[PDB]
Amino acid sequence: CGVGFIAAIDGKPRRSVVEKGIEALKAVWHRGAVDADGKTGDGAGIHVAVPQKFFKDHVKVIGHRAPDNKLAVGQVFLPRISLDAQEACRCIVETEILAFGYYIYGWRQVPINVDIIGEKANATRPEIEQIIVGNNKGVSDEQFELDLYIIRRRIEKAVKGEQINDFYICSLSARSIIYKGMFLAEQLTTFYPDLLDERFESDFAIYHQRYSTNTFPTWPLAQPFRMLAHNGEINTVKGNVNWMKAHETRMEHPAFGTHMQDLKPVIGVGLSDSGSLDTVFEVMVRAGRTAPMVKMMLVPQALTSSQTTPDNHKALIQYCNSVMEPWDGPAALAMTDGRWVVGGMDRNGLRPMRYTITTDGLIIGGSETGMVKIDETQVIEKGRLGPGEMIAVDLQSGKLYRDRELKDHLATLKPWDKWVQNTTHLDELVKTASLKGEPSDMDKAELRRRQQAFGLTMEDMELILHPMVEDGKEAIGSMGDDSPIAVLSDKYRGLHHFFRQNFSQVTNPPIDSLRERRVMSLKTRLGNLGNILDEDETQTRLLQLESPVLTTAEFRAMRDYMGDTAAEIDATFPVDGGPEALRDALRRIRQETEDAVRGGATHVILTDEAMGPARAAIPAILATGAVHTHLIRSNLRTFTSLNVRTAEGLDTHYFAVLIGVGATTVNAYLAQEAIAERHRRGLFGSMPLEKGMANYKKAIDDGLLKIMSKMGISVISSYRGGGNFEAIGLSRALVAEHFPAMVSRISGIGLNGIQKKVLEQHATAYNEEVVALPVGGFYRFRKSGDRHGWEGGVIHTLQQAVTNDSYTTFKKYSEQVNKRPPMQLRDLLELRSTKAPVPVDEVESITAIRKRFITPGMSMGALSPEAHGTLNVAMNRIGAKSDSGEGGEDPARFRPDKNGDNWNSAIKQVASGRFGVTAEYLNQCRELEIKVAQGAKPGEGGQLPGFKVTEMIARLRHSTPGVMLISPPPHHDIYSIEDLAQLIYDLKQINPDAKVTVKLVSRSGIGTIAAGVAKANADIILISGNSGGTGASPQTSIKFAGLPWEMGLSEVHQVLTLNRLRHRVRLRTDGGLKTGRDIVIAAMLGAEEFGIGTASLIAMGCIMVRQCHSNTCPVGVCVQDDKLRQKFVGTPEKVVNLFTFLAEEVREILAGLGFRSLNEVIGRTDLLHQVSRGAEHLDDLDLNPRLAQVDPGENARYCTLQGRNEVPDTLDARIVADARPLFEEGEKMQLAYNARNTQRAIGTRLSSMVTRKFGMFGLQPGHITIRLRGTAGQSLGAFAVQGIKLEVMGDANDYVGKGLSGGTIVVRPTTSSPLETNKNTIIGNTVLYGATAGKLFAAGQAGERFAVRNSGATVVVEGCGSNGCEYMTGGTAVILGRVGDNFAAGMTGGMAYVYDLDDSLPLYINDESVIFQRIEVGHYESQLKHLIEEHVTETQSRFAAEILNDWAREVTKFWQVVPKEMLNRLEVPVHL
Amino acid sequence: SLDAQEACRCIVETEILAFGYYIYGWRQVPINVDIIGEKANATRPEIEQIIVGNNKGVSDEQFELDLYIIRRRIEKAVKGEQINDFYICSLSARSIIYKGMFLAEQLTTFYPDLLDE
Amino acid sequence: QRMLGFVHTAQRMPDKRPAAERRQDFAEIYARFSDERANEQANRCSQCGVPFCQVHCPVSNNIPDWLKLTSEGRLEEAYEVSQATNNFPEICGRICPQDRLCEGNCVIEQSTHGAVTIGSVEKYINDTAWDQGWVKPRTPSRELGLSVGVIGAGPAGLAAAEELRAKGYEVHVYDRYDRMGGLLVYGIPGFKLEKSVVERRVKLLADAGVIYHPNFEVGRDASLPELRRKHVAVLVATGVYKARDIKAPGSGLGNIVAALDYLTTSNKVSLGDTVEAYENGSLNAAGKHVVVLGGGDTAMDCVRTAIRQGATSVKCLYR
Ligand SMILES: Cc1cc2nc3c(=O)[nH]c(=O)nc-3n(C[C@H](O)[C@H](O)[C@H](O)COP(=O)(O)OP(=O)(O)OC[C@H]3O[C@@H](n4cnc5c(N)ncnc54)[C@H](O)[C@@H]3O)c2cc1C
Ligand SMILES: Cc1cc2nc3c(=O)[nH]c(=O)nc-3n(C[C@H](O)[C@H](O)[C@H](O)COP(=O)(O)O)c2cc1C
Ligand code: SF4
Ligand code: SF4
Ligand code: F3S
Repeated sequence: CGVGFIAAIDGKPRRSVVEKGIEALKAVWHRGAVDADGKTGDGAGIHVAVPQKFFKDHVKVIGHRAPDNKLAVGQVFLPRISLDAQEACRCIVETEILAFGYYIYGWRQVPINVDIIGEKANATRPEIEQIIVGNNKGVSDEQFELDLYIIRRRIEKAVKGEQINDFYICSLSARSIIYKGMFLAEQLTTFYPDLLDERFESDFAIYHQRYSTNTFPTWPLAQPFRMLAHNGEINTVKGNVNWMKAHETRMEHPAFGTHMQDLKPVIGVGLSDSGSLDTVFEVMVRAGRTAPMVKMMLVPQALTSSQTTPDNHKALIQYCNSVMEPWDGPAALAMTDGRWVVGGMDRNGLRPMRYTITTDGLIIGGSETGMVKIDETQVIEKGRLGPGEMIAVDLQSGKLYRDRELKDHLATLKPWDKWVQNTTHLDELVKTASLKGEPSDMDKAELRRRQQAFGLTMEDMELILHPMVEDGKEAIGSMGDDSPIAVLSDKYRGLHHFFRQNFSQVTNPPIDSLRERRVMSLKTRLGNLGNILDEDETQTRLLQLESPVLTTAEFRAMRDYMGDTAAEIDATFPVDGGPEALRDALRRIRQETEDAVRGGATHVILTDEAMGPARAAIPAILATGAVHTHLIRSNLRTFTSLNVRTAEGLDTHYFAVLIGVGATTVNAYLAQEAIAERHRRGLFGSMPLEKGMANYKKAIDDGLLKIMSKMGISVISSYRGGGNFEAIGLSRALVAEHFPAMVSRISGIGLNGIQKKVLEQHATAYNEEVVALPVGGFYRFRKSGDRHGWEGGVIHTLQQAVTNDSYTTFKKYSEQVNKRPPMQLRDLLELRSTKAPVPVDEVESITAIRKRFITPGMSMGALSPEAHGTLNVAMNRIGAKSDSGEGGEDPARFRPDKNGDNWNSAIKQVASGRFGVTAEYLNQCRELEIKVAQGAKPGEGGQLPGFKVTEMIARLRHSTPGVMLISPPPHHDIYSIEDLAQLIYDLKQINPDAKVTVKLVSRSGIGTIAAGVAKANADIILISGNSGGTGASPQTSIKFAGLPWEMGLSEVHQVLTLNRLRHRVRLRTDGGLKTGRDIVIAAMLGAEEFGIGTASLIAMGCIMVRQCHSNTCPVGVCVQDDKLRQKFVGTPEKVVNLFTFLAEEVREILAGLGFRSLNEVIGRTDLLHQVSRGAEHLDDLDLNPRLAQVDPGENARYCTLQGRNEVPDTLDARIVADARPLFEEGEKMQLAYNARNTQRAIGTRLSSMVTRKFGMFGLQPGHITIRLRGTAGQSLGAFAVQGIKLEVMGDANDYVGKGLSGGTIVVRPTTSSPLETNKNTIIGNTVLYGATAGKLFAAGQAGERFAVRNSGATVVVEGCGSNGCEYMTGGTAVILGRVGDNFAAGMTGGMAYVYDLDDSLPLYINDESVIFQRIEVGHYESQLKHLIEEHVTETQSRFAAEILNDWAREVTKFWQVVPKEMLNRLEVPVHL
Repeated sequence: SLDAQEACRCIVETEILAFGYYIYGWRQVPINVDIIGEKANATRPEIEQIIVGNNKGVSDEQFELDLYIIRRRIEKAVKGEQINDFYICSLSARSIIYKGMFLAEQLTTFYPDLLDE
Repeated sequence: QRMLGFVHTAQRMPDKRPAAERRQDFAEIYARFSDERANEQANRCSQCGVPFCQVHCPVSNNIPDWLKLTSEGRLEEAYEVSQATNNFPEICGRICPQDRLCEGNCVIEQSTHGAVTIGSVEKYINDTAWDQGWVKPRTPSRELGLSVGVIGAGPAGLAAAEELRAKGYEVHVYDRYDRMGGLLVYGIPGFKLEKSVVERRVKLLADAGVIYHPNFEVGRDASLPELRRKHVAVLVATGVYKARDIKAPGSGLGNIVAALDYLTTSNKVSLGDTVEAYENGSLNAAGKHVVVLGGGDTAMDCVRTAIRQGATSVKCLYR
């Protein structure tokens, strides 16, 4: 994977550009996916300029006369199987080109070499040809390009008319050409030998290679595209296509003319995200703008509210943000207009981009700093690209614009200042809105009768609403979800329960909303859409809101401002209408809306205040969805807005789905009425009503940001109307008709069931006297409320059976479990074989089955030490595996005790926080595990309350005792699938024996991701369910996130069997397993190993108190207190008996069916049938999508290989061959080698050998030293231990010093380089991620997110970037230069010194948890002095030497940054 | 692709239910792939059946006419969104068609349903 | 405050009167909580999911809900929630054996931290509602034109009567004794259950609109077909009164009395009526040696009411 570009600055063609482009493509084979075939690739492409001399010579040879003006060439992919569709395509192309009047010279067959393509990329290979078109009309060049663009668009439309397949036009221009295909990266100049000619010379070049997630290549999907090249992924593609459909109905420009009609569906069908973004980019460029302006408009910068940028740029970005919705996602872009050549980044800066300027007037940018070979004595400046930055080259003038210079040159075209001031705000109107006209609050009886009509219980106001008004933050739950799914219940579950939220797996990282909050906006605009192809003042005249949610006073003020332009629509249907009253009401409202919009109205208010004893209220979700979809399909949405007044919104999940469906603003008045009525009774204490409303709105805003952040979307504008949810339990027809773009894998209730539920609840509310709301059980069990998976009798029976060791009692327990009405998806399935029963004593032995169960990870922060030790003792006794979870483990238990117990854990986890990951913690296991997402809370980090962190856990995690620890939602290491492959390579290098497990969460589209991670050499996939327990997490994330594991597992199995990849990995599942029937069902679906989890805790004494977070669990399971931990009653015999009973039940079932092994039943789907609940529920659930049986072929239906998937050997092997006297005698050594950027994990296997031999601290510092010269690759010296010293002369790419554990790394420029050390980037991104001890001295500027999750390391660098020292927990760090924005975000341990000259640190720092001062104590000056002296000694810098020379006057320039939590814990206080 | 299947199913279900008939469900036809060659297997489609019942009590000729119109409109719709490899071998309450790209004598082996009594 | 105080408090029931003082009188032995101590003892509950305190309560009261609404003042809403699902909450809190139904199963009892005093808090938050006029009769809104009859004035009879009258019907009770209330007024003694709250609840029922038929035997003064023809439906709640016996050498001697008649005479004398079996008869135990047979709470009440009236030596024989 990788994108890059090369450009001659002066703008003159030369062969060296293409030569270096090919050389750079020849050296990216290590980031791609290898194959056992060796010939199969997954895409490659290059994009260069047209060599006029070549084609003019060809035309001369044919017999024509070479024209004077530039010649045009187009490359086409025609069908290959049928020799008639080729002629039809040729006829179409020729009759369309000759329609404008241009002259066709002829066709040419591109010479190729097919002997190097694989077997699958060759069966779908198209026929490649070129067409030569000359400009005989003498028209200009820009008009020539415009005509060629229009010709290509109309040709595409025409060939799509007659339904001809396998036709593509890779490029059609007179300036540039594209050579791309589905071959290997290094085999490009072999498949296309034309590039070996001496006449292919250009002044720019772009190159790209991708990393696919499936194994069915399609040639028209490889990059680069026409005028773009993208590396990464776009989050909002289902949300941007809709707004593009809405914008298409008004855009026009006088350049195209009548042919504008042939450009209406600008985004075709069957493209990828990088194809859609490219199409819109090109249609915006061809209309007059230039590449920098289009990049600024499509992918903007972070509109920070700071004074570090001039307000000229602020006005510019304001206009660009007001004109168009952003296109989010991790993205490195390398685009090229006809004139400019631009390289840019996204808002967050997740992908890397590094460039280099030479003295030959050459700029080279890419993903790595060692792709092309350049001598050090000829470079001028090395650099990087921050978040939102860009660098451009102007070829027509021959100039190089860096970031700020390009911004200044771009901010001089139009007077944006006089245009932006046309906007108006709302808080001003709320202030000028006189405090009169406050209506009367509804009576208690009316309030109760309106609340009963929606099913609101008394716990909905005493558990999840009181915290919002009281503190301003959502609630916290402490256990998994055990409630029935929405469609299988019998009470009234609102329509907002059928929609589960989404998140992002390894293919996409989430965003931290607690620290990186400065790049997330909740702005709203009314009266915004217009023609996006002009430049005027009417585009910046609108109403602007700072939040989509509104109170009642703000809504009344907005209504008064709107006046007679809005239209109020009723949303009620008659209760006595009939069996189809809801459908008629939907049709009525969706016709009245269209009738009112055409009549000049520009605001649609969807009010349902008319709910009475004879009119039921339509669910707001369905109504707003119908209205928005109808306005989209009728070319009217761009005219008006859509404001909703709902009477059901109480929590942050309702507003989320209302805004995701398409509503603009949402006002919830019933919640405000309840708040006022609870305040007038004197329940909140002494706070005024305004304080309650402010806290409630703040809680709603933070909840919206948290929900929107689980996906990677950082702006509300590009998230609205995109449908980022999943419908479970709804009909396919209803979903496909009323909702824009959502998937409903299994069907559900239609409109009749919804009408029945609504009418029944409304009758219950309005036909009987209500005296008080029902108590209600949804989060806690109550006799009146719903049913639960864990009830009293079940728990007591299980505990008695496990304690007394009686199989009959456990069978009674399993019967009680399997006799309740259906509550999950696996309850509607039934086992039915056709063989004859076999005697029970013939099936596999109980041991051979117990060795298939494991216990999932439960961190030592959540559990007590005794419970963790008990589980680990029990599992290591029967032969199966256990898990330690995050939070590390105690090293003293790394040995069997005197009695014979083994308190260790056979599976170590690698969480997001890297909480205890060291070099010895990884060499004491048999299987590693990469936790991407948890079952309960997906796309979010695990939490740990403050008081739960005692001194023991503080020492165990290397943190501060008594402070809340929240892991970051992303990994900062896994930003794409190639990053996951790199991390797997690192983990397989540090431990030469373990197997790498990847943990996922079931959802829609998990099959492609699982097929992707299977190519990354992982051998175990884990599919967690939506019902998994947890130690602490919010309620909205527990109840409304995830999917049942039956969908994810059954999809992953099918997708892996389809790609011939199932026979290499093992599948594992967990979440909601209680009896053996569920185990057999999961084995039938495809799983092979099983995780138990919560049931284990119930065998040891847990009684589902659900108070784990409050640190007062009675039985003492999840507590850190002493007097409660004295109440532990656990015993390993209990867990052993539980596992024994569970295995015996599976033996019984297998004997009853007629098989003799779990191998004979894995994958055999035909033994499962679906039975309906009856003829009174009428739910149309069809489970056939999960019962589909793909035929495997000649391979088996499970893993049939031993050992791990091996990886290619790195440089370390050679080192192990040489440093033999170190391992045989223990003597100092000294080695020197040559480093290259295609050599990953330099010095990790040696670290494993040293850790196994001497230990982490057995050798003196600097026992073995290695000297490398050149550009080191990725993960330089990951997980190195004390005694290893790597010294690099040159620069390292990425992840340098990851997981350092006492080693030493020194990076310095070469001796023969004319470069200032403090003005050139030397290391890359994510430096010292989660290190625990050691040193690192660099002699340049670091990259992005410098020293994240540092715990014990001491680093000295001469610069930094954005988000430096993010969430640092311990150690010291000196920075001799400028820093980036959001410095020291979430820092909670350690100390920092910054050498700041221009007095600008108060403008960049995030003064939330840290304080910055001047150095005042000599005890702290001696530390800095010694640190800088050691830096000068090691790296031999000149800037640091200059600082040390003038010490007395430069000591007064340093800023000392100290956390707030370490102000009363330091020995020597920092103050006087 | 496991997504175009869902789009096709959505189209079929939203078009059949547009007239008012009652859908009983889908069924996966049991087959035996071990007898097809190498080229007739690389382009093999997924074979399924849909069961539709006449709840409106309409006559049989009108039932056949409605089924014909439904099939025509489904074909037009699925051709609208440019989805490939979709076909409706038959849709009626009178007759059914079992066809494929196997050998002539291997028919009752690929489709074992015809071995039923 | 956040009610998770089972960690830094200790269970303590309300104040009990010493043994040297209980033997004399016939009043109760416990006392109502003080507000400062009830507000603290109700703060101990853990507000646990899957509340075992509710699973094992035959009426299934929402114990955590009013246990919470008590710890924050707001006693009116707590009384409302408690009364919404149990007709006689004070009688229940006074006599329900809690060591096997409610105080014997909640999560902090299995953990040997001591159990929440549920019955005493029930008594507290239900008796303090009388002291402020919060209790009101449940008169039917719209008078319905039907009549229902019930046989018996015990707990089941009174509960069914209150529910039927709240529905809107018209009810007629039929009791054998002269004072209605079942063996709550004649069987259970005066130290366990005070005879004032019983008549208070019965007077509230009478105010609701029920009709009382005292001194009316269903066997003598009427017949089942007659009452069947009178109303639309009749509810047999006559209870159980045929006592067991023992046949052994000497089972025909004098001063061998049954327990129910003894308890009835004791309750009558505690009310008055100067029954002659107390003055000159074997139903007094002033200075005699008493021995009771059989076990259970019946024998407990008998032995206690015997040791109350002097009874120099009393013994109990259980098998
Ligand atoms: C803490 C506690 C203590 C207890 N103590 C005792 C005790 O000391 N003694 C004891 O016996 N039980 C005792 N019990 C038993 C318990 O009270 C009973 O289970 C409960 O009272 C049953 O009441 P009931 O609905 O049967 O009505 P009962 O209380 O049995 O009253 C039934 C009513 O029907 C009337 N009746 C009876 N026959 C006729 C008829 N032929 N015609 C008309 N009316 C008729 C009776 O006079 C009475 O009014 C005790 C229970 C508890 C929990
Ligand atoms: C108290 C507790 C702590 C947990 N900690 C972790 C954890 O640290 N990492 C993790 O991946 N899963 C964690 N889990 C989830 C379990 O690993 C597992 O996915 C879940 O318990 C399965 O749910 P089940 O027991 O109902 O089958 C935790 C679960 C609980 C209840
Ligand atoms: S009574 Fe017991 S089970 Fe019920 S809430 Fe209190 S502690 Fe929990
Ligand atoms: S004391 Fe009250 S709450 Fe407890 S079991 Fe008896 S009636 Fe139920
Ligand atoms: S659910 Fe949690 S609060 Fe205690 S009783 Fe079990 S560990």
